[PDB]
Amino acid sequence: MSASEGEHGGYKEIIAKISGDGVYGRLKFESGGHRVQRVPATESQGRIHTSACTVAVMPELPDAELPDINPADLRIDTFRSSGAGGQHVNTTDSAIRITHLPTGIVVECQDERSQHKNKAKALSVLGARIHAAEMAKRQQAEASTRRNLLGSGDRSDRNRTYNFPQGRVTDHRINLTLYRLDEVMEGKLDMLIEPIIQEHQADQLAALSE
Amino acid sequence: GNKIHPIGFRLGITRDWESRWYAGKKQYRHLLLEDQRIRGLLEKELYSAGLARVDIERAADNVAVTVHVAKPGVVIGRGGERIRVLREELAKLTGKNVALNVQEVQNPNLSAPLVAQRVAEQIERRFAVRRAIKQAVQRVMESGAKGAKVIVSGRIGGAEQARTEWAAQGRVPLHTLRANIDYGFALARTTYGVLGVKAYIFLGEV
Amino acid sequence: ARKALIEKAKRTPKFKVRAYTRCVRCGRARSVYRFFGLCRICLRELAHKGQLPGVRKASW
RNA sequence: CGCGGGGUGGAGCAGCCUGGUAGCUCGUCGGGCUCAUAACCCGAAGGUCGUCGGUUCAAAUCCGGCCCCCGCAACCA
RNA sequence: AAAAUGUAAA
RNA sequence: ACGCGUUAAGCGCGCCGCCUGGGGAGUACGGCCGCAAGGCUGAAACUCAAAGGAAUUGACGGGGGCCCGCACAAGCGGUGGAGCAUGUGGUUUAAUUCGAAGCAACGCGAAGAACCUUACCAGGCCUUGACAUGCUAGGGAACCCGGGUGAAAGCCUGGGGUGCCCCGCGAGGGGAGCCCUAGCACAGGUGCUGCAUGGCCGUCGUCAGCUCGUGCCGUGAGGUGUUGGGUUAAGUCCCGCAACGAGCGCAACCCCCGCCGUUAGUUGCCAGCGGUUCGGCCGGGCACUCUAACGGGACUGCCCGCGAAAGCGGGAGGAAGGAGGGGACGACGUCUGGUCAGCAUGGCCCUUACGGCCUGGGCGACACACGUGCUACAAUGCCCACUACAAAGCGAUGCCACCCGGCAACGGGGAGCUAAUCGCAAAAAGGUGGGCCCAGUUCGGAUUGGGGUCUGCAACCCGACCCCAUGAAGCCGGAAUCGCUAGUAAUCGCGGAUCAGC
Ligand SMILES: CN(CC[C@H](N)CC(=O)N[C@H]1C=C[C@H](n2ccc(N)nc2=O)O[C@@H]1C(=O)O)C(=N)N
Ligand SMILES: [Mg+2]
Ligand SMILES: [Mg+2]
Ligand SMILES: [Mg+2]
Ligand SMILES: [Mg+2]
Ligand SMILES: [Mg+2]
Ligand SMILES: [Mg+2]
Ligand SMILES: [Mg+2]
Ligand SMILES: [Mg+2]
Ligand SMILES: [Mg+2]
Ligand SMILES: [Mg+2]
Ligand SMILES: [Mg+2]
Ligand SMILES: [Mg+2]
Ligand SMILES: [Mg+2]
Ligand SMILES: [Mg+2]
Ligand SMILES: [Mg+2]
Ligand SMILES: [Mg+2]
Ligand SMILES: [Mg+2]
Ligand SMILES: [Mg+2]
Ligand SMILES: [Mg+2]
Ligand SMILES: [Mg+2]
Ligand SMILES: [Mg+2]
Ligand SMILES: [Mg+2]
Ligand SMILES: [Mg+2]
Ligand SMILES: [Mg+2]
Ligand SMILES: [Mg+2]
Ligand SMILES: [Mg+2]
Ligand SMILES: [Mg+2]
Ligand SMILES: [Mg+2]
Ligand SMILES: [Mg+2]
Ligand SMILES: [Mg+2]
Ligand SMILES: [Mg+2]
Ligand SMILES: [Mg+2]
Ligand SMILES: [Mg+2]
Ligand SMILES: [Mg+2]
Ligand SMILES: [Mg+2]
Ligand SMILES: [Mg+2]
Ligand SMILES: [Mg+2]
Ligand SMILES: [Mg+2]
Ligand SMILES: [Mg+2]
Ligand SMILES: [Mg+2]
Ligand SMILES: [Mg+2]
Ligand SMILES: [Mg+2]
Ligand SMILES: [Mg+2]
Ligand SMILES: [Mg+2]
Ligand SMILES: [Mg+2]
Ligand SMILES: [Mg+2]
Ligand SMILES: [Mg+2]
Ligand SMILES: [Mg+2]
Ligand SMILES: [Mg+2]
Ligand SMILES: [Mg+2]
Ligand SMILES: [Mg+2]
Ligand SMILES: [Mg+2]
Ligand SMILES: [Mg+2]
Ligand SMILES: [Mg+2]
Ligand SMILES: [Mg+2]
Ligand SMILES: [Mg+2]
Ligand SMILES: [Mg+2]
Ligand SMILES: [Mg+2]
Ligand SMILES: [Mg+2]
Ligand SMILES: [Mg+2]
Ligand SMILES: [Mg+2]
Repeated sequence: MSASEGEHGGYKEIIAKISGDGVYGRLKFESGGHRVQRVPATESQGRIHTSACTVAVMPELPDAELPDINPADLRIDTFRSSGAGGQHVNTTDSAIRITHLPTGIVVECQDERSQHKNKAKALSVLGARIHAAEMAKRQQAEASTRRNLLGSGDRSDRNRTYNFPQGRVTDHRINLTLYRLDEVMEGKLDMLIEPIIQEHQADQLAALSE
Repeated sequence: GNKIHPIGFRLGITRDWESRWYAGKKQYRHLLLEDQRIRGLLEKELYSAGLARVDIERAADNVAVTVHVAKPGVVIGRGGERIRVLREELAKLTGKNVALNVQEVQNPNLSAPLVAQRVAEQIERRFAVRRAIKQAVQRVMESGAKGAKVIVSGRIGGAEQARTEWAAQGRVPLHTLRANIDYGFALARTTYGVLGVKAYIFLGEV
Repeated sequence: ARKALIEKAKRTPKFKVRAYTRCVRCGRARSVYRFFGLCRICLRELAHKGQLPGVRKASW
C-alpha cells in the first residue's frame, strides 16, 4: 500500500498490510533491526559489508466516531457582536459562542449577521476542532510508538543477523544460531520464529507465577 | 595459472614413460589400473628410501619393475629381506610373475622428484621456509646443476591469507623443449594446512 | 553418498542398465572413458607423467 | 440554498456550445546502450468520462436532482 | 569544440 | 627537496615587521575608521590525529607524440521478429539437488538425467553399516542350495556343506581361512567454509613485457641499465651511452601441410604383358599413386638501388623468399577470479543420522524474460529418378555387404573380417531428363490424430526412429548487435568421443 522502489535494488522502503488469521503473533516478533553481512551487489572488489534494515510491524487499529457531541454538557452563548453595525447590531445579540465542557475547547462565531448560521458554523468548526483535533493524539502515539519500536540507528541495532558468506542466521534476543539461513531467506521463516515464541512464553509464566 | 607440465611437454622429447609397455584395446585399461596400483604400494614403502622414478614394463603377463633410489641399503633389508618380501608382495597381488629389478641415484641433489621431497618434509617439520629454499638451490648448484627453481604454496607457517613465494638461481629455459630439465611435486602436510612443493633442475640442453 | 556408490557401481547390479561407468582412480560418472576406465582429469593428470603408454600431446 | 466555474488511463491538461470524433505531457511495464544507474534510442500496456436518472437510434457531449471541488455575494441601517 | 553519477570493511 | 647562486635563498652584522598544529576565523566581542559597501585591531568554547611542504613510484586523463589489434573503416553471412532445440533468470512446487554471474556465467561442470547416473523428494527399511585395519568373543565352518511376506530393499524362515590344524581307544579333539551372532577402537558425509589451502585451470595475453648482479648517482623513497637514433611480429636487433654484464620472456630447437630423393615393395598399387573363363581376379611388376620412417631443401645465399651498421625495397631462379602457411608453446605478475562437488586438504559441524539401502516422483515444471543455436520465409529454389567425386575414423563385446518380410523403420535367416583383406558405405552439394509458374504455394514442416518398429525390468510422467491424416506462425525481421582478410568466410556431407537406448 506504500513503496519506494529505489533504483537498485529493493525497495528503499515498503509498507504492506497482511490479512488473515493470527497475523499479529506470527510477525509481531519481527519488529526491530536486521544486520546483514555479505558482499553487496554494489561492490567492485571482494569486500564484505555490514548493511542493515528496520522492520516495524504494527498491529491493526480499529477506529471510532460516535454520531457527534453531547448537547447536554454544551454551553451555548448569545451576546451583542463587536464592531461596526449600528442599530441592528448594537441592538441585536447576533454573536454566538459554544463550549464543550469535558474536553475544554471554546469556539465562537461573530462571523455572520445571522445567529442560527453562526450557531451551526460554531457547531461544526467545533466538529473538527474536537475530532479533527484528537486525531493528532492518534498519530502522536502511532508515531512515538513506532519510533521506540523500530529502533533508529543501525548495525549496532541487535535482534537478527543474516550472514551469507557462511550461511548462518542468528537471532540475538533468545539465541538461536542455526547455520541453515537461506531457506528462511527463501521464505521458510519458521525454523526460527517458533523458537522465540516458546522462549518468550517460557519466562511469561515467570511473571505472576514469580 | 597457465604454465604447463614440463614432462608431458617433452613426453617423448626427453624424459620417458614411467610405464613402458604395449597393450590391446580391451586389455589396456585392465593391466593399467592394476599396474598403477604398484606405485601406490611402492610409494607407501619407499619414501623411506628415495623413490624418484619407477619403470614398470610388461611382457606376456611377465612384468619387469625397475626402481630408482637414494642408497638402496633400504631395499636390502636384513641382508636381502626387503628385496625379497617386496617382490614377494609385488606378484602377490597381481597373479603375474614379477622381478626384483632395482637401481640407484648417481647424485640425489640432481633429481627433482627427490629434491622436492626433502624440502616438503623439511618444512612439514616447521623449519625456516625461506632459507630451506635459498640453500636448497644452493645445494643443487653446489651439486653442479645448470640452474634451479623451487616453489612453495599455501600458509607458510602462518599467514591465513596464504601466499606463493620462491627463490631460484642459474638457468631455467622452460619454454625451450631442447633442454633436459627435471620436475617433481612434493606435498607439505602440516598441522595448520597443506602446501605443495614444486622443483625444477636444468641439467643440460641435450 | 560418496564411497557407498563407487562400491555400488562395481557391485553386481539388479539389471543390465543399472550398470554404469565409474572412474576407478578418481570416482567420476560423467566424462568417464571406456578405454581407460578413467575421468577426463585422471586421464589428463597421469598422462603428463608419462604413466600412460604411448600417449603424447597431440599436434597437427 | 443563490449566481457561475471544472470533475476524463497513476499526476496534469484538451475534447462540452455544434449529440456517433479518448487527445497531449510526464509517468508505467517490456526490449536496447553502458562494467553498472540515469540520461538517451526502440516497442507495448493502461479509463463503463463525479453520480443517480434523463432525451435521442446512442450519450465524454444534449438534460434535470442531491454527492464533490471552487471562486460566491448574504447589504442585515 | 560533446555526456551526470559510483555510499558504507584490508 | 624543489631550487638559490656579486640581481643569494652564500658567509657576516645593524635595525623594523611577522610566525608557534588543522578547522573554528580574519570570524565574535570591544575600540577606531567609513555616506555605505566595508576596513583596522582580533580572541575563545567546541572539534579532529591530523593539516601541510617538496620529491619518487605507478595508475588515471573528454593531454601530446609514435606504432599495433578484424577496433573502425571496406566487403560478405548471420542473431535481435517467427517455430522448435537446448542453456539461465524468474516463478514455482512434495521437492523442482548443488555450483558457474560484465568481457572471462548462460549447447558452462554434463563427452548420454526414464531406473541407473543422484546429491533433491515422498515413503518403506538400515545401526560396528555399502567400504577399511582390527578386538573380546556366544560359536563358527567355502557354501551351492530353499521357503512364506512385500514395490523392492529388508523383518522373519527351513535345509547342514558336514570338507578346513593335525592324530580324537573314544563320547569333547582345539585352532583355523571366510563365516553367522553380540559388544569396544569405528567407519560414513555430495554438510558448511575457494575469504584458512594444494593441485589444476580462466583472464589482461603469445600481450612484450618483468627483473636481478655489481658499479655509479641521490639525505632519501628511487634512478641509472631497460633511456635515445634506426628497426622488427618482438626488451627483435644495430648504433649510441655511467654503465658492464646476467636471468625469466619473443624468436629458436618439436609436430602436421607444400617440393625433392634414399629405403620398404603387401593386406595397397596397375604402366607393360600372359590375359581372355566377361576380368587388378589369375600370372606379372614395384615403374607410378599409396603407406611410413630416414632424409635434403631457403641461407638476404644472387643482382640494380637506399643506410654507417643492423636493415630495407624491387624483380632473378625455384614447390616454396625475408617468419611460406597451421599447431603445440601462455614471462615476474593481476583479478580477495573459478573449483572443498572429480579428487585431495587445516578447521567447523552430523552420529537408530547430514550417514546406509530399495520403491515412486523430480532434475524435462510454465503468467513471463535474455544467452548460445537449428530450421525457415523459397524459383541461384522445392520434388522424383539416373548419376558420379572425398576424407579422417570406428568394430571378434562387435561392424553386419547379403537373400527373405516389407509401405516402412525393422524383422528372421547369417557369407566375410581379430581388420591397407571384411563391414559402418549412398558423402551431400554437383551432374542429368522430368517436375513445378510466384500462391501461405509441390515453400515452410510447427501442431495434433490413428496405427507401428527399437532398446531396456519397464518408454504415463519421460525415449529415439517409421507410416498415414493434420499443414500453424512465419512474405526477410524496431532499437541495437555478430562472425570474418584466401582455400579464409559462405554452404553441403561425413565420423567419433560419453553411449542398453537417446
Ligand atoms: C452609508 N453611506 C451613505 C448612505 C446613507 N446616507 C446613510 C446610510 O446609513 N445608508 C445605509 C442605511 C441602510 C441600508 N440598508 C441596510 C440594510 C438593509 N436591509 N436595507 C438597507 O437599506 O444600507 C445603507 C447604505 O449603505 O446605503 C456611504 N457609505 N456613502
Ligand atoms: Mg532509505
Ligand atoms: Mg482475515
Ligand atoms: Mg471582532
Ligand atoms: Mg462574512
Ligand atoms: Mg501506539
Ligand atoms: Mg558463500
Ligand atoms: Mg552468533
Ligand atoms: Mg639440496
Ligand atoms: Mg545419500
Ligand atoms: Mg475541461
Ligand atoms: Mg477529437
Ligand atoms: Mg560494477
Ligand atoms: Mg525519455
Ligand atoms: Mg440549463
Ligand atoms: Mg554540443
Ligand atoms: Mg554540452
Ligand atoms: Mg653574473
Ligand atoms: Mg609580515
Ligand atoms: Mg598579529
Ligand atoms: Mg588551533
Ligand atoms: Mg583560515
Ligand atoms: Mg571584548
Ligand atoms: Mg553614520
Ligand atoms: Mg613523479
Ligand atoms: Mg591531434
Ligand atoms: Mg615519434
Ligand atoms: Mg608521421
Ligand atoms: Mg565489435
Ligand atoms: Mg544476403
Ligand atoms: Mg558447494
Ligand atoms: Mg543451478
Ligand atoms: Mg552386519
Ligand atoms: Mg589317524
Ligand atoms: Mg576328538
Ligand atoms: Mg580316526
Ligand atoms: Mg572467511
Ligand atoms: Mg605488465
Ligand atoms: Mg627517459
Ligand atoms: Mg636518459
Ligand atoms: Mg642517460
Ligand atoms: Mg630503443
Ligand atoms: Mg640483446
Ligand atoms: Mg610375383
Ligand atoms: Mg615401369
Ligand atoms: Mg617395374
Ligand atoms: Mg626454413
Ligand atoms: Mg643483412
Ligand atoms: Mg644473396
Ligand atoms: Mg648498393
Ligand atoms: Mg619470389
Ligand atoms: Mg577425504
Ligand atoms: Mg532415513
Ligand atoms: Mg541411495
Ligand atoms: Mg519470393
Ligand atoms: Mg543385418
Ligand atoms: Mg584387434
Ligand atoms: Mg540440365
Ligand atoms: Mg492460408
Ligand atoms: Mg514414446
Ligand atoms: Mg537475413
Ligand atoms: Mg556410431
